[PDB]
Amino acid sequence: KSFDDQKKETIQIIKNHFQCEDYEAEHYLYSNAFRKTYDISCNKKDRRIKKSDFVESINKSKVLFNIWFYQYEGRKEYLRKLKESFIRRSVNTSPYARFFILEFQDKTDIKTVKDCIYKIQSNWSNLSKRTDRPYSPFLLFHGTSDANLYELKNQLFNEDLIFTDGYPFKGSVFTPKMLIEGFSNKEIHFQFINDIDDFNETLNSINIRKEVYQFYTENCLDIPSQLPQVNIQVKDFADIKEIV
Amino acid sequence: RKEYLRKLKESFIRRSVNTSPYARFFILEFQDKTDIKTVKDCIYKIQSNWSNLSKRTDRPYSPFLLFHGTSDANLYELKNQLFNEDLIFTDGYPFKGSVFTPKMLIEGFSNKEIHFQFINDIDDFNETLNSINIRKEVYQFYTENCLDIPSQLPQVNIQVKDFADIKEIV
Amino acid sequence: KDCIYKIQSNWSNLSKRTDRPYSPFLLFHGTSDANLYELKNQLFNEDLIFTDGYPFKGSVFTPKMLIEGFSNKEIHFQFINDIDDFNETLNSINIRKEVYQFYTENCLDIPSQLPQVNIQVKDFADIKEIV
Amino acid sequence: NDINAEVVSVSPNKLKISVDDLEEFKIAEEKLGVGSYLRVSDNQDVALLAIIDNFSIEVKESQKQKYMIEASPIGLVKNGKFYRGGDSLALPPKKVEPAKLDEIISIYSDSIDINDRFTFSSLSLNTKVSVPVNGNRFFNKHIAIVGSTGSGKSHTVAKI
Amino acid sequence: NDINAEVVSVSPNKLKISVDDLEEFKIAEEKLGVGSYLRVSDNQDVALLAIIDNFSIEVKESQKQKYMIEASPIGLVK
Ligand SMILES: Nc1ncnc2c1ncn2[C@@H]1O[C@H](COP(=O)(O)OP(=O)(O)O)[C@@H](O)[C@H]1O
Ligand SMILES: [Mg+2]
Repeated sequence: KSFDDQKKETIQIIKNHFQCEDYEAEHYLYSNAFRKTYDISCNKKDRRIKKSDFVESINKSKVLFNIWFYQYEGRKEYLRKLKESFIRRSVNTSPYARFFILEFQDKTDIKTVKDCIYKIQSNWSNLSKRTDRPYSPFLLFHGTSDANLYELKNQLFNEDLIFTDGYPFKGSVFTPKMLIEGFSNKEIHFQFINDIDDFNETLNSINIRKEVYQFYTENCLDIPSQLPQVNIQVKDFADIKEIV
Repeated sequence: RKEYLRKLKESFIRRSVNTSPYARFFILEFQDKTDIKTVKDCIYKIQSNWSNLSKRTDRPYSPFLLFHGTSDANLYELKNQLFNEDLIFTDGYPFKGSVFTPKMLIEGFSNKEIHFQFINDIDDFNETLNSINIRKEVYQFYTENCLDIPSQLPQVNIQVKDFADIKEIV
Repeated sequence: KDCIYKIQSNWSNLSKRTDRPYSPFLLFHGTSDANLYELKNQLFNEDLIFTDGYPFKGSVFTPKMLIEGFSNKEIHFQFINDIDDFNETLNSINIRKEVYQFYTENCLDIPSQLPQVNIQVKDFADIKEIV
Repeated sequence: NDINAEVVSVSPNKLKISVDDLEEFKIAEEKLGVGSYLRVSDNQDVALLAIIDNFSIEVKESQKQKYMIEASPIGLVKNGKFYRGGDSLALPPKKVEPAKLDEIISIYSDSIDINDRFTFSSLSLNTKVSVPVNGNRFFNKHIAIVGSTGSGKSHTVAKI
Repeated sequence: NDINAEVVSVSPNKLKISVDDLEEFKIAEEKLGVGSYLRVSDNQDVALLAIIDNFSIEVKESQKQKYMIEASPIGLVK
């Protein structure tokens, strides 16, 4: 019994276990179950685990990274199916309120972060002067120091990438209305959400369809479950550009 | 009282004469004894008189506002109130944690949707001074403390009893 | 009504040439609801269209009806029934507000955050040509 | 950027495209000619492809350079895989770029199997992409090679 | 309302339909194409069914999107 014949039976057994749809079982349940089985097989203190608690620990809206497929089909192909699993697009992209939450650490410099914002802004925005429903992405960054966070925002404004954060002047309170109009503003390229308290306020001010695309490495943030979520582990910030 | 207010309006301001799109600077003395209410009435009188943002024009202009002598607690509170009454202003800080960008003061001067320009403190005022290229005039209005002005700029100094008489002169 | 018509004519711009119209807000106090409603009935019959945030019978106070009526050219002015509706529409209006008080004996209490003037008059008749 | 073009009106089988900036003049010379390929989308994974059928470049006294491109959709590209069919509709406006070499390669390298590929020519507007034909359907369905005298019809005949 | 389309001109065998909103982009892809079936009515009891023959979606600088659908009446649903 080789690896290729064991591939389709492990996919098929998890399909009717959760009674889910087609492409969830390929990457959202199988790759999640492969890590937690390996996380307890390599554990030298506990190996005998009942499968009753294995079901609930797997069924979370989280897509974790595993080293073994990244070595198998490589970085050109592992990120390729990650684009077609949860980042599917059509020709006509509807003007939805798309929220992009990316993990910023001190190990990743500004330069590997900046073109990811350029990748998100170019692919998920239509600031054409001819359209009537313009849309711009929402950007969230977390896990970084405020000095490094303001350092990134300063250099974005110097190369003509105009954004808003709900702070139109120095000393302003957080007004989410300027975030709302910047979504429909053609001169505002994207929206920069500063904090979590900044984040939780602007869902309540949005009546249109909302979407969250989380791309993180270590720590996840508890986004409310009734929004559509895409939570994806990556190794470093360089992979996030190739998925969006 | 009435004859006092008539003299400084005619002598220094000349509201009807000056209609050219110049970068006019209004430096005001904000103190703790003056509440936010009478400050807002002056700012609305400055913006209505010394700006032209009508759609028929081709050379729009907006005044520059600077406040000194007050704390930052009520300076930001006045700024927060002024934004809520749809009096859109820029002060060189388009986002949180930004450095002072004078180019936002350059573009907001010619922007019709931007009613006036705020200046937080002294070194912000000195930095945009080298960023304006066109003719600038400073109309300093003060009660007890006067601010230094560069000697190469057209400056007027007007002394008032308190902040209430100020909107009458403007 | 002569004071209301003078306030409406002087302090509104409902012409079609402008792009930022405005209408005054009217408040009355010290009188009973019997003649306050009778005044409201007489104004509506003379094609002086107004609103008070009560678009239908048995309605909770809707401050956004005074918001649209401020910018509506077909609504000449905005009526306010009493103090409780006055403070409710105060927090709903974001733009600059001024209070103009014309009282003979009893003066209402205005919040101290608004630019307010108080005018003392001998009667109601001389209020008309002050505005 | 170098080119700023977008779709201003669509038809069942035709798109009107207006070029707004056209900063680099070398894009218009080879990549905006008649019969060239344009990428019509707002993202970089799913797009329409279009043959340029006609164009009209008007210039005048004070108004801007009126560059209009008439294009017809030939199919769909999804993650580098080309699908034939003009049934897909692009809602305007859609950002228009000349197609990169990988999409043009994927036009001819997808409908024909790798063992069935019979390459004897390359595309005229883009030399770097070779055009293979289905050598099965090339010879069963008979070949009619047509040209004027001195056009190279016999040189084409012998090269096949 | 996901769709807002409405007849603006009537011929003996032709209709002019103007789409005003187009909130859902998915309706235009597979339900507003040529040969699709349109329901022309002011109620949900009696209707006219139509074949879409032609369409044109123009966009310009300032004014709104002009989506014009050319259809022909093909029958009656009671
Ligand atoms: N693939 C090619 N690339 C460039 N030139 C070609 C090619 N094939 C033919 N020609 C040119 O076309 C010219 C005409 O020759 P040919 O087409 O054989 O004439 P005819 O079709 O009348 O017999 C030749 O002189 C040759 O240089
Ligand atoms: Mg020959």
